[PDB]
This record gives sequence, structure tokens and C-alpha cells, in this order.
Amino acid sequence: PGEVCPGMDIRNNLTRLHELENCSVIEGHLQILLMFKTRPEDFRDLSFPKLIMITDYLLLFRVYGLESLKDLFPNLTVIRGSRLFFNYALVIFEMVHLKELGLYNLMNITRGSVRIEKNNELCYLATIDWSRILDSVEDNHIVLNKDDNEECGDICPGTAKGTNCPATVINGQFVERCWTHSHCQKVCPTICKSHGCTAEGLCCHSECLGNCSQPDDPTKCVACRNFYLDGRCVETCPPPYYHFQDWRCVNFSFCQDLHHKCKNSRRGCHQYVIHNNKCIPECPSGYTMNSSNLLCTPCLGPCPKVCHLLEGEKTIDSVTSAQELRGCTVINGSLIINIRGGNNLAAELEANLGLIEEISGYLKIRRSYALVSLSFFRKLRLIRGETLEIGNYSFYALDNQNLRQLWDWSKHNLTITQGKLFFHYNPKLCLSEIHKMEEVSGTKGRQERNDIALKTNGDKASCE
Amino acid sequence: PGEVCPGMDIRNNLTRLHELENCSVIEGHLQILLMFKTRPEDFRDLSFPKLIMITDYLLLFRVYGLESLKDLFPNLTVIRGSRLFFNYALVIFEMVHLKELGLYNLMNITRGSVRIEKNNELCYLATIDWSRILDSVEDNHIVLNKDDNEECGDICPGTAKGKTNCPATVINGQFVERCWTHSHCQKVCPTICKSHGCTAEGLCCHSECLGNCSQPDDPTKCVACRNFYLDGRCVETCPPPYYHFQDWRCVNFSFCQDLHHKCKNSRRQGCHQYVIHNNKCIPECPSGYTMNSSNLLCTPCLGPCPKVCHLLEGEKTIDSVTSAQELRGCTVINGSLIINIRGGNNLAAELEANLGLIEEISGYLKIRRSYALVSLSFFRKLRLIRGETLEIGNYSFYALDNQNLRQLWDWSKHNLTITQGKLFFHYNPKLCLSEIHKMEEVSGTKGRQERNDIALKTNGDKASC
Ligand SMILES: *[C@@H]1O[C@H](CO)[C@@H](O[C@@H]2O[C@H](CO)[C@@H](O[C@@H]3O[C@H](CO[C@H]4O[C@H](CO[C@H]5O[C@H](CO)[C@@H](O)[C@H](O)[C@@H]5O)[C@@H](O)[C@H](O[C@H]5O[C@H](CO)[C@@H](O)[C@H](O)[C@@H]5O)[C@@H]4O)[C@@H](O)[C@H](O[C@H]4O[C@H](CO)[C@@H](O)[C@H](O)[C@@H]4O)[C@@H]3O)[C@H](O)[C@H]2NC(C)=O)[C@H](O)[C@H]1NC(C)=O
Ligand SMILES: *[C@@H]1O[C@H](CO)[C@@H](O[C@@H]2O[C@H](CO)[C@@H](O[C@@H]3O[C@H](CO[C@H]4O[C@H](CO)[C@@H](O)[C@H](O)[C@@H]4O)[C@@H](O)[C@H](O[C@H]4O[C@H](CO)[C@@H](O)[C@H](O)[C@@H]4O[C@H]4O[C@H](CO)[C@@H](O)[C@H](O)[C@@H]4O)[C@@H]3O)[C@H](O)[C@H]2NC(C)=O)[C@H](O)[C@H]1NC(C)=O
Ligand SMILES: *[C@@H]1O[C@H](CO)[C@@H](O[C@@H]2O[C@H](CO)[C@@H](O[C@@H]3O[C@H](CO[C@H]4O[C@H](CO)[C@@H](O)[C@H](O)[C@@H]4O)[C@@H](O)[C@H](O[C@H]4O[C@H](CO)[C@@H](O)[C@H](O)[C@@H]4O[C@H]4O[C@H](CO)[C@@H](O)[C@H](O)[C@@H]4O)[C@@H]3O)[C@H](O)[C@H]2NC(C)=O)[C@H](O)[C@H]1NC(C)=O
Ligand SMILES: *[C@@H]1O[C@H](CO[C@@H]2O[C@@H](C)[C@@H](O)[C@@H](O)[C@@H]2O)[C@@H](O[C@@H]2O[C@H](CO)[C@@H](O[C@@H]3O[C@H](CO)[C@@H](O)[C@H](O)[C@@H]3O)[C@H](O)[C@H]2NC(C)=O)[C@H](O)[C@H]1NC(C)=O
Ligand SMILES: *[C@@H]1O[C@H](CO[C@@H]2O[C@@H](C)[C@@H](O)[C@@H](O)[C@@H]2O)[C@@H](O[C@@H]2O[C@H](CO)[C@@H](O[C@@H]3O[C@H](CO)[C@@H](O)[C@H](O)[C@@H]3O)[C@H](O)[C@H]2NC(C)=O)[C@H](O)[C@H]1NC(C)=O
Ligand SMILES: *[C@@H]1O[C@H](CO)[C@@H](O[C@@H]2O[C@H](CO)[C@@H](O[C@@H]3O[C@H](CO)[C@@H](O)[C@H](O)[C@@H]3O)[C@H](O)[C@H]2NC(C)=O)[C@H](O)[C@H]1NC(C)=O
Ligand SMILES: *[C@@H]1O[C@H](CO[C@@H]2O[C@@H](C)[C@@H](O)[C@@H](O)[C@@H]2O)[C@@H](O[C@@H]2O[C@H](CO)[C@@H](O)[C@H](O)[C@H]2NC(C)=O)[C@H](O)[C@H]1NC(C)=O
Ligand SMILES: *[C@@H]1O[C@H](CO[C@@H]2O[C@@H](C)[C@@H](O)[C@@H](O)[C@@H]2O)[C@@H](O[C@@H]2O[C@H](CO)[C@@H](O)[C@H](O)[C@H]2NC(C)=O)[C@H](O)[C@H]1NC(C)=O
Ligand SMILES: *[C@@H]1O[C@H](CO[C@@H]2O[C@@H](C)[C@@H](O)[C@@H](O)[C@@H]2O)[C@@H](O[C@@H]2O[C@H](CO)[C@@H](O)[C@H](O)[C@H]2NC(C)=O)[C@H](O)[C@H]1NC(C)=O
Ligand SMILES: *[C@@H]1O[C@H](CO[C@@H]2O[C@@H](C)[C@@H](O)[C@@H](O)[C@@H]2O)[C@@H](O[C@@H]2O[C@H](CO)[C@@H](O)[C@H](O)[C@H]2NC(C)=O)[C@H](O)[C@H]1NC(C)=O
Ligand SMILES: *[C@@H]1O[C@H](CO)[C@@H](O[C@@H]2O[C@H](CO)[C@@H](O)[C@H](O)[C@H]2NC(C)=O)[C@H](O)[C@H]1NC(C)=O
Ligand SMILES: *[C@@H]1O[C@H](CO)[C@@H](O)[C@H](O)[C@H]1NC(C)=O
Ligand SMILES: *[C@@H]1O[C@H](CO)[C@@H](O)[C@H](O)[C@H]1NC(C)=O
Ligand SMILES: *[C@@H]1O[C@H](CO)[C@@H](O)[C@H](O)[C@H]1NC(C)=O
Ligand SMILES: *[C@H]1O[C@H](CO)[C@@H](O)[C@H](O)[C@H]1NC(C)=O
Repeated sequence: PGEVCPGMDIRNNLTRLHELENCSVIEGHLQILLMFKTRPEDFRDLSFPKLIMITDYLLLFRVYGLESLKDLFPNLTVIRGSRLFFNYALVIFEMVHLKELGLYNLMNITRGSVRIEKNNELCYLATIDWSRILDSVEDNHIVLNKDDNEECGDICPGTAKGTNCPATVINGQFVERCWTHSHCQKVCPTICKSHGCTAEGLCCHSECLGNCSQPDDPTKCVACRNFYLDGRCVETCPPPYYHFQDWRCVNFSFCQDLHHKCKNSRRGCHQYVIHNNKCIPECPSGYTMNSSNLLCTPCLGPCPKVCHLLEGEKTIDSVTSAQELRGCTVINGSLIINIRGGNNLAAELEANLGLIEEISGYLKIRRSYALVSLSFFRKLRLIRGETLEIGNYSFYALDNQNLRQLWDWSKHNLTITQGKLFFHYNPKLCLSEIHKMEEVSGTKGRQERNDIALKTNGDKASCE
Repeated sequence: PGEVCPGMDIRNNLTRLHELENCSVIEGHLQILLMFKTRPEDFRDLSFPKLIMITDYLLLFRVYGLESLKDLFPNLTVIRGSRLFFNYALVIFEMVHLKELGLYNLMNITRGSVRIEKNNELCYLATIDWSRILDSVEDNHIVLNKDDNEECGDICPGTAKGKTNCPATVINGQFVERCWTHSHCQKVCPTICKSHGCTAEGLCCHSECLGNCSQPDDPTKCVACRNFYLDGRCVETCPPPYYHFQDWRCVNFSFCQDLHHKCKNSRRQGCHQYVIHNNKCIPECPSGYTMNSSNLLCTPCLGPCPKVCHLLEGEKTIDSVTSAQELRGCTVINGSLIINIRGGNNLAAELEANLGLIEEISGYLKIRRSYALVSLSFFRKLRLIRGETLEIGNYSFYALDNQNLRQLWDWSKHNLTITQGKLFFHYNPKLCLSEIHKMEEVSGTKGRQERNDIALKTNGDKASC
């Protein structure tokens, strides 16, 4: 029993911190940073004993006043590290008052490494055996703490003539292991692997991770090695459930609610889909989802791809700039074509721009010396003209010295919902090709007097 | 030409960054990070044009106001990757204002990969052909940059004038124009030059050069060396009397020795005590070797290497194969062992695997209620028990209530010495007093025992002796 919370970045003041009040699990990361005015008194009776697990990482940076984590997160047992801070699952950095970690229930970091650095009061580090918590401690970075530069006096719980705490080896020295003066490190028998064990040493169930309340019972785990469902740790999610966030099982209707919740009010949320029995944010590469079944299916030809231009306009002046639109089938914005030359161009432009089916704004072709046709825009069938070039033009062609074809109007259809046509200084382009464009595109009658030049279109060609 | 500087780690302020001002080579890594108050103006007039090479890795993280590296590190040509950050020789992470890399002289990354991640303004990535720089690009991790979307606006030299001044190419089906910024192409050499570099006129650098040279086919005119550096020259191997150091230069014994004795004297924890091995000066001895002390020289071990296990509070009880495992590799026990093994599988082999290298025990050895044991021969190499600590009653070797014990060691072959303390034997029904009396002879404990230390009636009583 417990609530699942999203990740949080808590800075400046402790105010939003109380949002963790009821979380047993953070589905995301937790960053606590940059609290310079906090002092011990602020933390004394501040505690989140419900928190068992974080799916990503825990980062603590420059938080003043805090001397231990033993009361904040007494029961945090697993950091999964599904996402990392670079490659770290735990970061403790310039915590200037921190005297111990005290994460006395931390059993497993499932992915990622540990970075503990520049904590000038920090002791009880030498007493942690991290090889029990992470598979590879080779990339841990634990330096410049009090422990290094000084004598720490890391006193573990212990009888006047033994030492209660378990002891493990460094290279050759056996060393007793603890988090605090009051708390040992839990160390299980090796047959238990990462599953945990009860206090009498009996192994938790193989679907458990870290710890359990009773031995060999997959309903008595503190956390799951694989997936969580209805009070039980399971190896995979059974039908009819889906794997979510790499740790819990959810039903179709849950996935469906995320999908619709998002697609509506659009922040940074995704419209969730189903793929390989997972409920995920978006279809993988080569897949798309257009059905009410939510199911990713392989693209019939090339995948749809909406490119929204936050600057409103993009100018294409090279193969390199064209490539920036590679794979796009819908442009939200306007395109300006200004290509003065290049290599294997008609083919290069068709490769990168040939899948665009719609442009919501305008299309402008200007000083594109190198172009003889616009037919590289193989699939362009709609310009909406929701945005227009001054003078209310949705298609505009100026000073293109070699242009002799727009599209082949015997095969290509192009619709232009709003706006006018502008054609000036296209000397190799016959007026009949322009007039065919007006007919095909539905722009007949929109053009005013000096919009299409009679004298500067086709004057260097033979026409009709 | 200038100095070899050591690895640096620059944080918070730009003040310490000027420590690089004369460095040609950074021997170590260069990390610049967590500069929250810097602004573009702090970097408009800042340049380190002498830096040519970094032997380890370059890492930039959260440096505010820095927009390009083209003025900072214009001549950086090689990152050798001798040590890496994880598996990366180049790391650009959460560089909030970086618009381009601009490392337009970077020709080679000799070992390791590139990680350029979460740089919200970062462009001029699609324009870089990394295959000229790294033999394998397969572990590169270049994600969550401005370049992932459709509005970088990358533009290479010549474009405004309709020209492609850069050596553009197609790699797979991807066009890559090969530039670093609007005004700097990526350098490319004829195929015959391989990774050696060439002059502006296309003429090959010498085969001992790496990346670039001031003149063709001369190993004293290299910008950086393929193999090692000595006395103004790039060389394939270090000659006598020099050692290979940090995988790029030749140094002498005395240099390696001075390093060793700075670190020994001052184990403040940012160093190693350097050693000689296979004509290299290195941080530590590899596995199988230990360091001959009088001349810094790694010498191999006669059999497995010495390993002293210091027991907590001077004792440990072995009552399973699992606990015995915790002592695998030990050749010296500092403390005392208690054996309490009642059952299990394949124990003589398992126990021999984990305890067979123990040569010496400094305290006492006690076997009691070890019902499963037929012999103590699993202690294959045990030759000394010192008795520096003893069991109550001044015993260094104590055997009580072991119902199947028939052998201690085979006293034909095995020699065991017991420096101090006495023997105790009671309730060993299958162990002949001959064996015990032999052990007394072998170990030098004959005449230490009092009358009840060894039982006449409860050692061997159930065996033919
Ligand atoms: C791995 O995971 C496991 C499983 O989650 C986890 O084990 C749990 O650990 C927690 C904490 O270690 C346990 O919770 C505590 O239980 C304490 C014992 O509670 C029982 O006895 C109480 C009497 O205690 C006094 O008297 C006895 C006898 O003389 C003495 O031994 C004690 O020292 C002490 O003086 C009693 O209060 C309690 O009875 C009440 O509650 C029960 C609920 O079962 C109810 O049935 C009764 O009617 C009655 O109302 C119970 O029977 C308990 O003392 C402790 O209390 C804490 O909070 C209070 C605030 O009220 C503080 O004052 C106090 O300082 C304590 O912090 C708390 O409830 C839990 O029992 C474990 N579960 C299991 C199955 O073992 C491990 O921690 C994880 N393992 C590792 C290594 O990390
Ligand atoms: C703390 O607790 C953990 C959990 O119990 C414990 O055990 C370790 O478990 C981890 C996590 O499960 C293990 O690491 C994984 O290993 C498997 C398999 O590795 C072997 O086989 C592969 C080939 O199949 C070899 O390459 C490899 O060398 C091994 O021989 C991998 O499947 C895992 O990698 C993938 O999955 C991860 C989890 O989803 C991904 O995050 C990761 O990026 C990899 O992605 C790939 O698989 C996905 C499908 O699942 C797919 O979606 C991706 O696109 C991609 O294809 C991972 O390496 C580890 O082996 C366990 N270690 C041991 C000793 O058993 C820890 O031991 C414990 N810590 C301690 C000290 O107790
Ligand atoms: C950038 O510039 C470089 C030139 O500087 C250029 O060439 C490449 O140079 C690198 C570095 O020299 C070469 O990488 C080495 O390759 C050798 C050859 O391996 C042979 O044998 C093995 C084993 O069966 C096979 O895998 C292989 O097929 C070969 O037949 C390796 O020996 C090297 O590995 C050792 O050195 C590494 C780097 O120090 C170590 O990290 C590694 O563990 C190895 O160490 C062991 O051997 C060392 C002796 O070499 C010894 O010092 C250690 O103690 C230890 O025992 C290394 O991988 C690479 O092959 C060159 N590549 C090419 C194409 O020639 C790059 O090409 C240039 N970049 C670009 C894009 O141009
Ligand atoms: C598919 O799953 C949804 C969502 O289930 C919820 O989230 C999952 C990830 C798990 O953590 C679930 O344990 C969790 O319930 C189901 O909807 C949920 O159903 C439960 C049970 O009916 C609802 O709780 C109840 O609400 C009533 C009346 O308000 C109370 O009197 C009950 O005591 C009980 O608390 C819960 O409100 C509801 N949640 C949502 C978001 O709708 C859904 O039933 C399931 N659908 C199918 C087809 O199986
Ligand atoms: C070990 O090598 C070092 C470094 O020498 C330099 O690098 C090598 C790889 C080669 O390329 C060499 O050709 C090159 O010189 C030698 O360093 C030198 O050490 C001497 C002795 O300490 C320094 O001492 C001098 O002492 C007096 C003090 O009164 C001053 O007058 C001098 O200014 C100087 O301090 C000398 O400066 C130093 N040279 C350099 C360039 O670093 C080292 O001698 C050599 N050791 C042995 C035993 O051969
Ligand atoms: C490859 O390496 C060559 C050779 O070092 C580089 O060319 C050299 O560039 C340096 C500047 O980095 C030039 O130095 C300058 O000299 C003048 C002296 O009049 C002075 O104004 C400057 O302060 C500076 O010191 C040097 O002239 C030049 N030499 C040659 C052979 O052209 C070159 O940049 C490297 N890279 C490439 C891509 O070729
Ligand atoms: C092209 O996009 C514009 C701008 O859309 C804005 O940013 C988007 C990412 C999207 O999330 C919008 O809601 C943002 O407003 C669209 O114009 C807006 O349309 C939305 C309806 O979704 C409406 O709320 C606004 O009033 C519109 N006006 C503006 C300037 O924001 C436009 O509809 C898109 N065109 C096509 C054909 O998709
Ligand atoms: C050229 O296409 C137009 C418009 O087609 C519509 O809009 C496109 C963007 C595309 O998504 C199509 O599915 C649409 O039909 C044709 O005009 C349409 O004609 C049909 C039948 O007469 C009618 O149902 C549409 O509503 C019309 N819309 C408009 C804007 O007139 C036009 O006929 C096509 N040219 C030819 C000869 O096929
Ligand atoms: C066995 O070991 C003890 C303790 O050794 C010290 O602590 C270890 C963890 C390790 O770091 C050793 O190098 C330490 O010396 C020995 O007692 C010490 O003996 C040394 C000489 O070896 C002496 O100079 C110290 O003063 C002693 N320190 C203490 C804690 O008393 C003990 O002598 C060793 N017994 C053997 C194998 O002869
Ligand atoms: C059995 O060993 C003893 C003791 O040997 C010494 O201690 C061992 C742990 C090992 O380190 C040996 O190299 C040591 O010499 C032998 O008696 C010793 O004999 C040597 C050589 O003659 C002499 O220098 C010692 O002082 C002697 N020590 C004692 C206490 O007697 C004995 O000879 C060995 N038996 C066999 C099979 O050779
Ligand atoms: C880089 O080298 C220059 C050498 O010019 C150093 O500047 C000199 O510093 C010394 C030592 O105090 C002064 O005596 C000289 O007068 C300086 N020379 C000039 C011309 O400025 C500088 O110290 C070096 N920088 C670093 C970081 O070591
Ligand atoms: C925690 O749980 C209580 C009990 O329902 C609730 O009223 C309170 O508002 C919760 N805290 C938060 C931050 O949601
Ligand atoms: C351009 O369009 C706007 C509305 O979208 C309209 O009010 C205006 O009349 C147009 N300008 C011209 C030149 O007619
Ligand atoms: C045991 O040995 C010690 C040290 O030599 C000695 O002082 C003591 O008298 C001996 N007596 C016993 C316990 O048999
Ligand atoms: C950085 O330099 C400032 C002065 O600019 C100084 O206050 C401080 O000691 C330095 N900060 C650290 C910790 O590097």
C-alpha cells in the first residue's frame, strides 16, 4: 500500500518537499539542491518513511543544514537507475553539513554508479561495502570527503567485547560495516543474491529485491526485482496487463487514459502507445500508431513525421540544411528555398524533402540559381497558407534563373487553401506552366494586377 | 614547445583556468565544470592556442556563457584517451549555451568514445565526420541536442556564394559536409597519409606523426606523435636508458623514482607509487607481480602472490564452504581460525580450494564439533602456526569432539611448525595417538603438554591403532 509519485526537482526552500508525503515510489528522479538558508532545525522532524524506491536517480547538491539522511529516507531500499544522471544513480555533492549518509535500508542500486564528492563533514563511508549494493564499484567516484582528509571515528554498533555488525573484506582486511553509530549494513548470505533475507538469514523470494518481511513469499517483498502487480512481485506482466516504466503492470485502460489525457491538453506529456506488451511514450523507429487499439504497427512505407518550426520559417540553402528536414511529411511553418548550387542536388533534395505532403504556411522559391524543377518535392500536395508572405502570398517565386518546371501538372496535384501566387524574374519558366498551376491549385481568380509578371516569366525560353 | 602540465579540474570560477596558459600537453585530463555565473563576455577574449594534446580525456559540464570552443582550444589536435571518463575521451554534458564544438584542429581520438548529451543549443554536429577522428563511432552517444530537431541552421564555408569549400562526402547514405563552424572546414588528407596528417598542400607528414605537421616527411616537425616523444622527435619506441610513460613520452629512472617517493611520502590520496615493468613506468604492479622495493621493479610471484588476511578482532569461525570462501587467496592469516563443519558436499576439494594456500596462521587453530572432517590435509600449504594468541589454557592447536577425524596431515610429506603454545586433543575417536605423537615430533611441541592436554582414553579409542 502507497502512492506513486512523479519525479521532482526541489530547490531553494523546503516547501515543495512535503509533496513526497505519501509516496512509496518515485516514478522518476529526485533532485534536492541549492538550499543555502536551511539549518538542522528545519530537518529535525522531517521524515518520509513511506519511500521505498526511486526508479531513476537520487541527487543531492549544496543542501545546507542536513547532517544525515537517516530520518529523511529511513526506508529507501532500491534505486533502479532506469535513467541516470549521466551514468550516476546516486549523487551526493557539496553537502556541507552532512556527517553520514545513513541510508540504512539501501540494498540495491540496479543500474548506474555512485558519485560522492566534496562533503567536508562526511563520515561513515569507509564503513559501507558498496559491492553489496552495486555490481560494479569500479566507476564509483567517492573522494574529497571528511573521511579522506582526516580521522573520522566511524564507530559501528558493538558490544564492549565482541562488535554486532557484519564484516566484509576490502582486499585482505575484514572490516565491520555500518551506515551510522546506531545502524549496521545488512549483509545476506550469498545464495540470497540480490533478493534479500530475513533477520534469521532465510532468503527472500527470487522475485524480491533488497528485502522482505517474510522468506520465500512474493507477496512479502519490500520491492520487486522485475515487475509489481496487485501486491505481488512477478517476473513478467501476465495477460491482459502491460509493462509500464520498467517496474509495474498496468491495464489497457490505464494506458488509454494517459493517451487521451495527453492528446487533449498538450504541454511535457506524450500520447502513450502499446508496443511489445509495454505501455510507452512513443512508437519506436519504423512504427506508427493511428488506431483506437493503441498498438504500434510497422509503417506502410515511410513513417509520418510532423516537424513544427518554432521559428515559423526555415530557409534551405544547401544539402546540409535540407537534411535538417529529412523524414518530414508535415511542416508546420513556412519554407524558403534559396539554393545557389551543389553536388547530386535534385536527388539530394528529393531524398530530404521528397516526403513532405503538407506545409501549413507559405512556400517561397527565391534566387535558387541551381534549380530547374520543383519536382523534388515529390509528395507535396497541400500548402494551407495559414501564414503568408507580405502581400498575402502562399506561393512565391522570384529570380530563379534556370527554373523551367514547377511540377508536372499532367501527374501532380497541389492544393493551396489560402493566399495568392507571386511570379517575377523566372526567365526559363513559361507562363503556361504558371497558368496550369493556378488551375490545378484552385488559385485562379486570386491574383491581382502585378502578381504574375507578363514580361519576366519565360522571356529567355521558347513557349507557345 | 611549452610545458607539460598535469591533469586539471576547473570549477566554480575561471580564475584557475589561466594555469593552462603555457601548456602544450596536458598529461592527465581536463575537466571544466559548474560555472554558473560566467557569461559570454568572460570567453570573448579567452584563448589557449598552445594546447595541442590531452593524454586522457576532455570533459565540459554546466559552463554558462560558453558558446563555442573554437577560440578556447583552436589547436587541440589529439586526445589520446589513456584514461577515460567511463568509456569516453570527450564529454560535453549540460552545456546550456554551447552552440558549436568548434574544435577545428581535432584530428584524432586515439582511444575511447564521444558522449555529447543534453546540450540544448548545440549544433554543428551533423556536419562533423567522426570516422576521420575515431576508428569506431559505434559507442558514441550523441543525443538530446538542438541537432536532434529541425532548426539548427548549420551552414558551412562557401554556402552563401553557392560553393562547397569543405571536403563533403556521403557516409552510408548520409551526406556530411565536413565542417566545424561557419568559417572552419574539417581537415582531410589524402588516403596515402592515413592518420599521419599532411600539410596544406596535401603532402604527407611522417609516419611517426599524428594528425598534423609543419613540414612533410620529417619526424621532428610533427604537431603530435603517433607513438612516443623524445628530445624534439617522434619515435616508435623509447630507447635506453628511458622508459615509456603515460603511453606518450620517454622518461628516465630518476623521474619515475621521484614520482614514487612523492606519493609514498604524501599519501594524501591523489597519486600512485610508480613502478618499473616491461620498460614502462606505471602506476602499479599488474596481477601476478609484486614490487621489489630497492629498485621499483615489478617481479613476478613464485606461485600466487602473498595475501595477508586480517581477521576482525583476530578470529573467524569457518562453519561452511561459504565462510571458507571469504578466505580464498589468503597465504597468511593474521588471527586465529575455528573450524566447525558438520556436513556438506565435496568438502575436501572445496576447503582445499579456499584454504589450501594458507601458509601461516599467527594465532591458534581450533577444530571442534567438525563432524564432517576426515582429515585436515585441505590445509595443503600450512607450515606455520605462531601461537601469538592462544585458546584458554595456552593452546595453539586444539581438537575437540571431531567424530570422524582420522588424519591431521600426512607426516611423510608435510612439515608444520608451532612456535608457541600447546596441543589439546579430546574426543577424537578415530584419530590414533601415533598421529598426535607424530605431530608433536614434527611441530616442536613434544614436552609442552601436561597430562590432561592429550587424552589417552578418548583419542583413537574407536579405531584400530
Ligand atoms: C526489511 O523489511 C522489513 C519488513 O518491512 C523491516 O522489518 C520491519 O522493521 C520495522 C522497524 O525495524 C518494524 O516496525 C517496528 O516494530 C517494532 C516492534 O513492534 C512490536 O512490538 C512493539 C513493542 O515494542 C516494545 O516492546 C518489545 C517487547 O519488550 C521490545 O522488544 C521493544 O524493544 C519495545 O520496547 C509494539 O509496540 C507493537 O505492537 C503494536 O503494533 C502492532 C503492529 O503489529 C499491533 O499488532 C499491536 O496491537 C500494537 O498496537 C509490535 O507488536 C516497534 O517497536 C516499532 O515502533 C516504531 O515507531 C514508534 C512510533 O510509534 C517509535 O516509538 C519506535 O521508536 C519505533 O521506531 C515499529 O512498529 C517491523 O516490525 C518490521 N517488520 C517485520 C516483519 O519484522 C526491516 O526494517 C527491513 N530490514 C532491514 C534490515 O532494514
Ligand atoms: C542489484 O539487483 C540487480 C537486479 O537483481 C542484480 O542483478 C543484476 O541484474 C541486472 C539488471 O537486470 C543485470 O544486468 C542486465 O543483464 C542482462 C543480461 O546480461 C547478460 O546477457 C547479455 C546478453 O543477453 C550479455 O550482454 C551480458 O554481458 C550478460 O551476459 C541485460 O539484459 C541487461 O541489459 C539490458 O536490459 C537493461 C534493463 O532493462 C537495460 O537497461 C540495458 O540497457 C539493456 O538493454 C537491452 O535490453 C532491453 C530488453 O530488456 C531492451 O529494451 C534494450 O533496447 C536493449 O536491447 C543488463 O545488462 C545483471 O546481469 C545482474 N547482475 C548479476 C550479477 O546477476 C545486481 O547483481 C544487484 N547488485 C548487487 C551487487 O547485488
Ligand atoms: C587515430 O590515431 C591512431 C594512431 O595513433 C590510428 O591507428 C590506431 O592506433 C591504435 C592505437 O595504437 C591501434 O589500436 C591498437 O591496436 C593494437 C593491434 O591489435 C592487434 O592484436 C589484437 C589482439 O589479438 C587484435 O584485436 C587486433 O586485430 C590486432 O591484430 C592493439 O594491440 C592495441 O591494444 C592494446 O593497447 C591499447 C591502447 O593502449 C590497450 O588499451 C589494450 O588493452 C591493449 O593493451 C595491451 O597491449 C599493449 C601493447 O600494444 C600493452 O601496452 C598493454 O600492456 C596490453 O598488454 C590497440 O587496440 C589501432 O589498431 C590503430 N588503428 C588502425 C586503423 O590502424 C587511428 O586509426 C586514428 N584514427 C583514425 C580514425 O584515423
Ligand atoms: C484498470 O486499472 C484502473 C486503474 O487502476 C489503478 O492504477 C493502477 C496502476 C493500479 O495501481 C491499481 O491498483 C489502481 O486501482 C482501474 O481503475 C481503478 O479501480 C479501482 C478499483 O475499482 C478504483 O478504486 C476504488 O474506488 C471506489 C469508488 O471510488 C472505492 O470505493 C473503492 O474502495 C476503491 O478504492 C480506482 O478509483 C480506479 N482508478 C482509476 C484511475 O480509475 C480499472 O478498474 C482497471 N480496469 C479494468 C477494466 O480492469
Ligand atoms: C632525468 O631527466 C630529467 C629531465 O630531463 C629532460 O627530459 C628527458 C626526458 C630528456 O629529454 C633530457 O634531455 C631532458 O634534459 C633531468 O632533469 C634535469 O635534472 C637536473 C638535476 O636535478 C636538473 O638540475 C639542475 O640543477 C641545478 C641546481 O643548481 C640548476 O643549475 C639547473 O637549472 C637544474 O635545476 C635539470 O634542470 C633538469 N632538467 C630538465 C630539463 O628538466 C634529470 O637530470 C635526468 N636525471 C638523470 C639522473 O639523468
Ligand atoms: C597544422 O599545423 C600547422 C603547423 O603548425 C598549423 O599552421 C601554423 O599555424 C600557426 C598558428 O596556429 C601559425 O603560427 C603563427 O605564426 C605567425 C608568425 O608570422 C603569427 O602571426 C601567429 O601568432 C602564429 O604563431 C603558423 O604560421 C602556421 N604554419 C604553417 C606551416 O602554416 C596549422 O594551423 C595546423 N592545422 C592545419 C589544419 O593545417
Ligand atoms: C501549426 O502550429 C500552430 C501553432 O501552434 C502552437 O504550438 C503548437 C506546438 C501547438 O501545441 C498549438 O496548440 C500552439 O498554439 C497552430 O496554431 C494554433 O492552433 C492551436 C490549436 O491546436 C490554437 O490553440 C491556436 O489558437 C493557434 N494559433 C497559434 C498562433 O498558436 C496551427 O494550427 C498549426 N497548423 C497545423 C495545420 O497544424
Ligand atoms: C486535387 O485535390 C483537390 C483537393 O483534394 C482534397 O484536399 C487534399 C489536400 C487531399 O487530402 C484530398 O483527400 C482532398 O480531397 C481536389 O478537390 C477535391 O475534390 C473532391 C471531389 O470533387 C472533394 O471531395 C474535395 O472536398 C475537393 N476539395 C477541394 C479543395 O476542391 C481536386 O479535385 C484534385 N484534382 C484532381 C483533378 O484530382
Ligand atoms: C598482524 O596484524 C596486526 C595489525 O596490523 C595492522 O593493521 C592491519 C589492518 C594492517 O594495516 C597492518 O599493516 C597493520 O600493521 C599486527 O599488529 C601491528 O604490527 C605492526 C608490524 O606488523 C606493528 O608495527 C604495529 O604497531 C601493530 N599494530 C597494532 C594494531 O597492534 C600484528 O603484529 C600482525 N601479526 C603478525 C602476522 O605477526
Ligand atoms: C620443518 O620446519 C622447521 C622450521 O623451519 C623454519 O620455519 C618454517 C615456517 C619455514 O619458514 C622454514 O624456511 C624455516 O627455516 C625446520 O627447522 C628449522 O631448520 C632450519 C634449517 O635447518 C633452521 O634454520 C631453523 O632454525 C629450524 N627451526 C626450528 C624451530 O627447528 C625443520 O627442519 C623442518 N623440517 C623439514 C622437513 O625440513
Ligand atoms: C607562463 O609563462 C610565462 C613566461 O613568460 C610566465 O610569465 C612570467 O612569470 C614569471 C614568474 O613570476 C615572471 O618573472 C615573468 O616576468 C613573467 N614573464 C612575462 C613576460 O610575463 C607565467 O608565469 C606562466 N604562467 C603560468 C600559469 O605558469
Ligand atoms: C497525504 O495523505 C493524506 C490522507 O489522505 C492527504 O489528505 C494529504 O493531502 C496527502 N498529502 C499530499 C501532499 O498529497
Ligand atoms: C491579407 O489577409 C488579411 C487577413 O488574413 C486581410 O485582412 C487583408 O486584406 C489581406 N491583405 C490584402 C493585401 O488584401
Ligand atoms: C599460560 O601462559 C602464560 C604466558 O606465558 C603464563 O603467564 C601462564 O602462567 C600460563 N598458564 C596457563 C593459563 O596455563
Ligand atoms: C573561486 O574564486 C572565488 C573568487 O573569484 C573565490 O571566492 C573562491 O574561493 C573560489 N571558489 C572555489 C571553491 O573554487
